[PDB]
Amino acid sequence: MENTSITIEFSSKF
Repeated sequence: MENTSITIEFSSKF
């Protein structure tokens, strides 16, 4: 979503 919190929270967690 052009951010560094949600897109990273998922891309990292999973």
